[PDB]
Amino acid sequence: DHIKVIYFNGRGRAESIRMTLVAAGVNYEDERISFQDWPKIKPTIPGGRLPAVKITDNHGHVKWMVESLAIARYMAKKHHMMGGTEEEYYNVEKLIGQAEDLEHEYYKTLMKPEEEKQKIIKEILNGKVPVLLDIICESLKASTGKLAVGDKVTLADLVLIAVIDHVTDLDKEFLTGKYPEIHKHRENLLASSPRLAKYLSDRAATPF
Amino acid sequence: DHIKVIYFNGRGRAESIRMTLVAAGVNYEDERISFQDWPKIKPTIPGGRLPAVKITDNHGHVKWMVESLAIARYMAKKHHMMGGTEEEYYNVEKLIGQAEDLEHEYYKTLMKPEEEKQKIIKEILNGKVPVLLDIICESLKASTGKLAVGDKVTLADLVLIAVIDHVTDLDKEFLTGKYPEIHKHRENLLASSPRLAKYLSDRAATPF
Ligand SMILES: CCCCCCSC[C@H](NC(=O)CC[C@H]([NH3+])C(=O)O)C(=O)NCC(=O)O
Ligand SMILES: CCCCCCSC[C@H](NC(=O)CC[C@H]([NH3+])C(=O)O)C(=O)NCC(=O)O
Repeated sequence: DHIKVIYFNGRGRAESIRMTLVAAGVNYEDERISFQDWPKIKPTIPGGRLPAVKITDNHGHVKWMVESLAIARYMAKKHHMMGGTEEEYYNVEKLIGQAEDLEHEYYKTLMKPEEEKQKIIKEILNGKVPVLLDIICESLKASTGKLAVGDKVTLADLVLIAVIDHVTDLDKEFLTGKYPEIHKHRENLLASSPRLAKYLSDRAATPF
Repeated sequence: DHIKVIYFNGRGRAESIRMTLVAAGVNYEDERISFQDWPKIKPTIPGGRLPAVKITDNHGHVKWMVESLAIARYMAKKHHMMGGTEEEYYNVEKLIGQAEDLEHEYYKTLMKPEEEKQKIIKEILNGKVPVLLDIICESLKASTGKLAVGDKVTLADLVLIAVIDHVTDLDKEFLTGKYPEIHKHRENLLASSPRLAKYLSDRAATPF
């Protein structure tokens, strides 16, 4: 199958999908649409938003997929990255929920002029961000393995590292000297997944 | 097992859990904490946030669960409300993702000075809200059955109707004469689920 992931030139909502396929060892075309080209591409995209995933089989079937974490969950499930048990499934989802909460704190700072971007950054870093990071640390501590849930890679591992990257975007040193579970998680995840480690080495700094 | 759902006196994040259990025919204790009582209750809750679900079996085991849609997804999966195939699973998740987007637009109106609140409402109802409602309508249109995904109730059905209630909280007539798929969905859902229809009739009015 040809898998084409369509997004803007950034991590954003597409990163969960990219990382899932990378971790699973699945090849895909990573298509990045410039903001200038978006107006003409927009009508060709079912639903008119990105991420969109276009899957073509070798018998001409074209499957369109939207909603990033729905796609990632689908792909993760196909490749046994959503839990081995109902209990592991819950814990995978618990961490995705906690990480998405954090992602939505980070979203408040976006599309805002420098001025109030900084006021909002200070607000969330003094409030909900540390609250959510501790909660994430508690989830990680409760794992029976090296990773988020057990010893094998799940979607929770991937969702977590992408949102931490957004947190460090707001403040490079926010986790420095703190949240030992989150640091230890990223190192165990990179150790367990040479594919992901190489992927992360090869991208390709983006502002979002 | 005894299931106690702990939340504030409101729909909010607990409603997905309540509806899941109600739809599945699972009995639970619905515990509502006053805002005044919260400071003494808070330290007794693992992670110090609501909703939290405390489960006690007949052999003294206490299982604590946090993160509402992780909990809902867990219960939904136990009771075959997350799709019967990988494709249905994707579609369930696609609708949850779209409905949660809408919910987060609604969240921007909260904890805001009373007008303030009104300018945000006007921003989102002229912006992202109709965008997402249409996207949700396209998802509903693509179902093979009378409900969100097929013919039997899934978590997507329940997540959708809760978020629509938040939209009508902002503006009661926003879907009047519009979004035929959403109205038809609620109608088919209550017909398919007398338990849920009963539950929504007996539910006391709540501001959030
Ligand atoms: C770090 C940045 C992340 C902010 C989220 C925006 S992704 C860009 C946007 N798409 C969405 O908001 C889709 C959100 C959806 N919940 C998903 O994850 O797929 C879009 O196509 N917008 C262009 C358009 O609407 O025309
Ligand atoms: C309709 C708006 C309500 C939706 C968000 C508020 S739920 C109340 C809040 N908890 C959360 O934000 C949990 C969010 C988490 N993502 C979940 O879904 O469980 C809390 O316990 N806060 C009390 C505290 O932190 O002390």
